[PDB]
Amino acid sequence: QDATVYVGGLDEKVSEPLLWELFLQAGPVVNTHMPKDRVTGQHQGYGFVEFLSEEDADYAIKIMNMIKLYGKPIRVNKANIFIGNLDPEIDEKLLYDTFSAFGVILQTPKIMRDPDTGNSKGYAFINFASFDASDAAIEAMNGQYLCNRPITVSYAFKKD
Amino acid sequence: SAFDLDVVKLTAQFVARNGRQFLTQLMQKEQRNYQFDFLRPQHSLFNYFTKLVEQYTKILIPPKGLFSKLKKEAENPREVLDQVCYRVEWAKFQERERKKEEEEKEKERVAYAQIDWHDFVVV
Amino acid sequence: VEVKKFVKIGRPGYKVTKQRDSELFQIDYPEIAEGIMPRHRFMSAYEQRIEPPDRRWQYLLMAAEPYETIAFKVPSREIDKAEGKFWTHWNRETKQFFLQ
Repeated sequence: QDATVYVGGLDEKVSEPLLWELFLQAGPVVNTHMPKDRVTGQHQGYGFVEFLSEEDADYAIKIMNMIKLYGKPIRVNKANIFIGNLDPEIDEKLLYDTFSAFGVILQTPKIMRDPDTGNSKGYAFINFASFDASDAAIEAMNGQYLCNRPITVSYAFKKD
Repeated sequence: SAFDLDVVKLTAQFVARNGRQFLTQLMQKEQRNYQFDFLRPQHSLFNYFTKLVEQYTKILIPPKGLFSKLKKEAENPREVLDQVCYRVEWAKFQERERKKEEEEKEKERVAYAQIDWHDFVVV
Repeated sequence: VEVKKFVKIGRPGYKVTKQRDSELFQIDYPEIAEGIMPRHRFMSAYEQRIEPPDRRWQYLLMAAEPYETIAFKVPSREIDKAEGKFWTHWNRETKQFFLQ
């Protein structure tokens, strides 16, 4: 897990030897793994590249971070408001700093991860201090231009 | 982080003995080729340096132990218990004020989510 | 549902005064005798009672419980912020509402 780098944000043009060919300049990528879905039978955008040394994986994570690969925000990492279609290049501290401009955050946010890879699932949950920050996130942040990924902010629970 | 904290404590001790706002022992040190990034207010350590300077100024008070001796806080446990009870009452009043502010914010959020947003009038 | 049905609507005439600042509108409202502050919100012109053509702008509307909502159209994309807790104020002593 230390020598392997988890890549997120892969489109349909990216393939299993294509990621190994793109990561060959960063370091000696020994193997590439792409988990296939059960309903569609294709990649879900997240994969893994197992290299030989941990320094090559660190250089690939520091070089290929927030890159625009196949029209997709590909990024390598070390393997009541709901935000969907978020970029995997952002972290919890980056999401807390991005959410601090609209309103005040009550605590540190959390992002959902896949049970197989564990880098990024695609959705996240963040809680605001009051309902005014949630309304400002649903008015402004729900549709704002993020890092090559259109996010969507919505209410997790609402009572009619 | 011990050397930076010691430098901040030395700057707070040297700046508290000044007779003016700008005529201090640290303003002339900035022009004497001494790098001090904690003097600018843009850094996060400046908020702690200001609190250290405030504590150094409060350590120079006449009831702080320079020319007088405290008798109520040092020789009366009942006065300390009354001060602790007053601090607990102030904390309870602050918690009640925060709960009232949260209730007012919830009432404003309930009133804003129930008003009609289709009756537009441009005058 | 209970607060929306019990809200009285007589629709009085509001008094708004705009001023181009550089670094802000002042709405004169009567005494409401309540703790509910008037709230401002920016919406689109796609939803209307009659749906007129060529509606592709935004409108910032301020609304209160005893008074009617006053709306101002903004042709620009983003020149200010329509947040309530950021750049708005409501003095209950003089009953003056300001938003910048």
